[PDB]
Amino acid sequence: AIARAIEVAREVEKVAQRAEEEGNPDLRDSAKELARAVDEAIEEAKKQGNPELVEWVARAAKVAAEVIKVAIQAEKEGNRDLFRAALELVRAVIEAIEEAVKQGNPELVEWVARAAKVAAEVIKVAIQAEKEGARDLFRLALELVRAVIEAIEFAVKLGDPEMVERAARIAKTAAELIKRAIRAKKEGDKDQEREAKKRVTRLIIELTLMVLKASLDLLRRILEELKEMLERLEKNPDKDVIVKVLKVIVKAIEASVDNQRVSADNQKMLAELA
Amino acid sequence: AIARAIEVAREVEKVAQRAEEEGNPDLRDSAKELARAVDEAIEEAKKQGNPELVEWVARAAKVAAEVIKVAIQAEKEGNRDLFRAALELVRAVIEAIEEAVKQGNPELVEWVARAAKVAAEVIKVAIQAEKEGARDLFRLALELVRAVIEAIEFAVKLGDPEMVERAARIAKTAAELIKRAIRAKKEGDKDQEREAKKRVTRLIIELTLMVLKASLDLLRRILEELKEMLERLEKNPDKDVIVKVLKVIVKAIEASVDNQRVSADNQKMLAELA
Amino acid sequence: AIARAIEVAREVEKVAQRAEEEGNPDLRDSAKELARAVDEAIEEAKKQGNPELVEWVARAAKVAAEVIKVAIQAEKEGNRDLFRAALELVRAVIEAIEEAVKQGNPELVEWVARAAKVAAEVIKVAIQAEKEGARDLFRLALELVRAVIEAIEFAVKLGDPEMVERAARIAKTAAELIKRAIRAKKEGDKDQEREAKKRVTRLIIELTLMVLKASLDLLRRILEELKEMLERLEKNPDKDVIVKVLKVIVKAIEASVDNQRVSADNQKMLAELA
Repeated sequence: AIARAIEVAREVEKVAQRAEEEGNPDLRDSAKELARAVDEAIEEAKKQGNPELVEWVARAAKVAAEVIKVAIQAEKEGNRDLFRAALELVRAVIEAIEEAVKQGNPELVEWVARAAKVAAEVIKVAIQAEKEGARDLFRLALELVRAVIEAIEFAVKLGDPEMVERAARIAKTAAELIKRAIRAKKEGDKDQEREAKKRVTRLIIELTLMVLKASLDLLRRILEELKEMLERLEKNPDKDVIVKVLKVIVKAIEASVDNQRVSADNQKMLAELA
Repeated sequence: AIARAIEVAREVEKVAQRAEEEGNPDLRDSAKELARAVDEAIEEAKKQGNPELVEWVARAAKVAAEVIKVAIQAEKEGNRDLFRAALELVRAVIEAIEEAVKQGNPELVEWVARAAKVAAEVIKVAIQAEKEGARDLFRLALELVRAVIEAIEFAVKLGDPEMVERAARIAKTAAELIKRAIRAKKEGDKDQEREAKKRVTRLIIELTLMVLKASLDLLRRILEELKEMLERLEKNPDKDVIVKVLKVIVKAIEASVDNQRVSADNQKMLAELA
Repeated sequence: AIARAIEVAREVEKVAQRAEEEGNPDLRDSAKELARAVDEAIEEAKKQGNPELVEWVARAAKVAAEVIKVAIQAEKEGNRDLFRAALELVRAVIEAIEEAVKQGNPELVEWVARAAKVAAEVIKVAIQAEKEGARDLFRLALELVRAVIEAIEFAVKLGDPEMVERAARIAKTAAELIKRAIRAKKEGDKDQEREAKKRVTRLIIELTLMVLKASLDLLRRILEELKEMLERLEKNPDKDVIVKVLKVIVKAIEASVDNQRVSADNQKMLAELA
């Protein structure tokens, strides 16, 4: 199809950007996984049948190619922390697209592509905080991109596209508030700049709260899976059944550690807010 | 006794309110469980012997009957979220009374009846926020009733009547501050209204903090029960002993998930406060 | 050596202070464990060989002797809560020194001695809040010492001396801000006093956040130890292997309960801040 042709062209551009950074192998490592994931995504999409799913994978991969170009720029100039944030966004989009396509959602991959483009804009706003001296605003943008990454990863687990949409609209609203805070910082008026930056911190907290409740909903589902295996264990206390229960117990620990990790970062945002 | 007679009369009023809402079966489902629980409570009380316990179950059941009348009103008018909050309070009082009577506490059921009447007043204040346009104040009242429900449920687990008393005095003090915030909103003076609403949010946080520490005290007791079964396991690594340990491990997970659930809701109150 | 001689003299002073409080047995219980721990520490240090480790154990034990003298003073005068805070600091320094010496760190014991002396200064500032009427400032100092105790205990687990140094510099900066808040409270100017006390609360939160992330790093290491034993269990689902996995699962629960305990106390600091 015509949409499949612009994907091959997008794939060709990705191959060029993958071969462009022959000097840095670490980014080229994740740059090749994006070529592998998209190839798997397109072949998995044509197996599924939905052509709408084939189009939204392209737009997200088109955004991921530009984020890779930011990862190349992040080495020579900008913070090295920005490079890791660019790579974290790349691997997050790769894993989010794969699982969302394996789930067979034509709408979840859409908002994943929508949120990835919005998160790409926030990274661009972070660069204005580097040229125009604003390391504090540079953190807010990196903290916001971090909150979007956690929102996308957990919403793909839930398979809820509405959560990705609501996380993208709050992120896009916060990005324009950082742009207004940058235009403020340029034009003085720090009574407006400080109120805009606290509005952004409020929106970063509003995102991490939705991520915390989503991780809590996953912790409930694992709890029910653990309850049904206990009621199974009371019937047949076998040797292999206990091994499976131990595996599910550790799976619940992984989700609780991530839930305590989000609340640990969300609690620092409140200390910055107040 | 004379006190037992006003309980039968209170039981007759409950039967009438249970039969009044013949149209809605879902509320009638929980309305009949209250008739079953009180009957069990009165028969359990006369088996225990203490007549003071028989009186405080009546006053709480008299309050629960009026909350049911609010649940009937909450369908045709008011928020549907208010109906679920009314039902949540009913099932919470039912389970709190049962466990507190099975524990044999003549003082815990008292403050449970005291806190249930105070929580009923807060629901009444929420209705003033519906007529007098105040959806923000409507949340604060529903958030406050939610904090009282968690405070009563965990304090009945601890069997601590002093915690219920202190949660009821903070809730009654906060309710009068919402009334003052409503009388403020009526008479302008939003410098006083905004300070009264933030005083309420501070008290809602002060309650959820006491609920979080109480759930943490329960998490310690389960930890000691898990330690004593490990030291038992080192003596006899049997097949059935491991099954009991797995059950206690999941019981600790249920308490930790609830503790992370309270802190997740308590953290949103801080975002609203600051 | 000459340094070993001032340790024997310091040990003699500790024996005198241990025998001075013959009336109170509970403090004498922990006072004798300090004599046992230092004796073990000096003998363990001469076995290790490093003479620098022998010197820093003395300075921390010299500070711990003065904290014991505060524990004696805390009975007849001052809050009884201050006595428990003094004992908590003593047992924390005892266990921190022991583990840090068994780990063989000549630099971790240094900053443990540095942080113990800084924490001793904060306790002295708490006494000024008792004479000069300031129970609110008395809590801030006791809350700050509590945050230092948690910071030292978890950093000794990590074996990270840089964390102890950064926790000591924030604690010393906060202590001078409480001194400035006390000199403010004396000389009126509550616009400066209230801003200094909120600066201290911000620094107390900044410490507990570093303690929360450190406890989260320990929770990751236990997670990897639990993953490697699962992959071991898939190879050999034995009887004794499951027992060891159950022990590691409970070890992870102990770390998660402590992590939820720190966040529970850190969340009350935000309610006091905002």
